[PDB]
Amino acid sequence: AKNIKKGPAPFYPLEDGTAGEQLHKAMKRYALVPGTIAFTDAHIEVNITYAEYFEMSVRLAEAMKRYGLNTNHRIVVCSENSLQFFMPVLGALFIGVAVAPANDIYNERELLNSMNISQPTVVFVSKKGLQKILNVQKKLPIIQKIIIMDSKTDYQGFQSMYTFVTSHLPPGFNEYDFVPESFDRDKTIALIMNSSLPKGVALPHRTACVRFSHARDPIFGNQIIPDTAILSVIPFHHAFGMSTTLGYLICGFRVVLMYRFEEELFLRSLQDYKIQSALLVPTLFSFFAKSTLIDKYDLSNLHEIASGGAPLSKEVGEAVAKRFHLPGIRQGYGLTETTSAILITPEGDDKPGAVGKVVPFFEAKVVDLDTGKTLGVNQRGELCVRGPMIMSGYVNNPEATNALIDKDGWLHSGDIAYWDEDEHFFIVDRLKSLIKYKGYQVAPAELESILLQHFDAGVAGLPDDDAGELPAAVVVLKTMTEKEIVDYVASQVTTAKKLRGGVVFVDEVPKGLTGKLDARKIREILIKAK
Ligand SMILES: Nc1ncnc2c1ncn2[C@@H]1O[C@H](COS(=O)(=O)NC(=O)c2csc(-c3nc4ccc(O)cc4s3)n2)[C@@H](O)[C@H]1O
Repeated sequence: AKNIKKGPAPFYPLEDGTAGEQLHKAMKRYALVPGTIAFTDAHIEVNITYAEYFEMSVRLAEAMKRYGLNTNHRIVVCSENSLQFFMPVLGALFIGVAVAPANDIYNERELLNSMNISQPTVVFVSKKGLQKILNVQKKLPIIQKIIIMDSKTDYQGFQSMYTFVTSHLPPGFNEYDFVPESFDRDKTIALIMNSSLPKGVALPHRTACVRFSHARDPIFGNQIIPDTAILSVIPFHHAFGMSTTLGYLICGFRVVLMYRFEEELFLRSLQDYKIQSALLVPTLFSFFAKSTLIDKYDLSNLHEIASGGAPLSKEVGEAVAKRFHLPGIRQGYGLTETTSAILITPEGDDKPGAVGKVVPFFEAKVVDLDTGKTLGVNQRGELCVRGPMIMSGYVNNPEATNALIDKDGWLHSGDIAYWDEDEHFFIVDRLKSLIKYKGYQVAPAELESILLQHFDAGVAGLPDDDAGELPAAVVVLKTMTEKEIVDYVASQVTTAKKLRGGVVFVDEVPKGLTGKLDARKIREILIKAK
């Protein structure tokens, strides 16, 4: 148990009450300070204050309570990042209604699969997504009501959130006398998120409360300080975006949002909102690996860039940190099933390449794939974590649940990792993404992070008769041909991790979610081509 990595005591303590109660308390305090901005749409340059956000969320909460939504119900929220997004989230948390964010770029099949699991009584949806909701709806009689989020009037026959609250809110309603519901926070679901074919990740209120400790933690999150502005290009429906933003709201920060990344706007927004901290995913670290515009703008307020969701190249990360004049890139490692990051780069405890250290209340260990024994320092194995932020289980799928989490409460991440003498953790890859040329493992990240100098590519395992797999790549180019690339690699690495059967040229590398690589799509581009 010298081989169990334990998070320290928190620097900001766990708070009583439901996630809702805590979000209510914080945002009521912030609402009472004039001019405090909750969100900012960088695109249309519009702000919404904590006072506004608070009142509308509360109205929405009460409106829902009167409509009959109780702890036994579920709503989905289906939208791109927007000013309205968190209104029905907050409303639903205040009164103990589970929120099921659904990915706003699902096709209809993916969308139907999700909602078929979350079984929502009410659907909050953006104009951009209404149509897809309408198509899948016939196969989901559970849905009783559709409500448009980003319109003020009724829209195509459906009530807006504003016409909806109108319908049920008394005229004698005072928001500041509203009291959030109280209930058991271990037993009551705050969130149902997707991970993916798809599963519903159920997250008790308690996991969010724990998140709010981390979020407010000055060492593992951000210290509450007035006039803090953050720029986030993370999808609010993903655990990354949902858990950071809710954290930022508990912290009274200004969340500057964007529903789509664009290099110029991003950069100008950092400058003009005096952004102290920006959230990215590694996929975007290319745009600053090319740079050019970044030195125009004034980024002298930026203290921090945080990445998560996918492996960040060590060189790329070091490289991009320099260009923003930052000591390093802050990192967070998490799973939808752990609610948020459980490995985080602690302030003033860096290490290039590491994803950080065990968060407060948590424990981590690396285990042997064959016997499950706990491994020691620098020993690669499967990353396991346990703590009060781990989901209560998959929705209506107890088999997958027991498959993921054991008696001792250890979650098996499917990631290969190790920790060093300083208790820093390093992610190697998904166990599934590793390639075995003889009996010898090859990690994709290792071959990708030697290609990036010669634009962008994705290494995968080209199956075989008698080797099992052969390291292969899928690449995005002014000119250099296959044999010239294979031979280039063969001059760079050792015997067994050569591209012994690689290279296929493509438009763009099949990336997904929060800038992660599709092992599948790449491993079929290659199989199709041979
Ligand atoms: N930092 C990382 N480095 C390398 N790989 C990473 C990674 N994070 C996720 N991954 C990969 O994503 C998989 C899970 O994807 S997932 O299930 O969609 N969920 C996630 O990726 C996920 C859920 S919560 C979360 C984060 N929360 C944060 C809070 C603050 C902060 O500063 C940084 C972060 S990242 N990420 C993991 O198994 C792993 O393979």
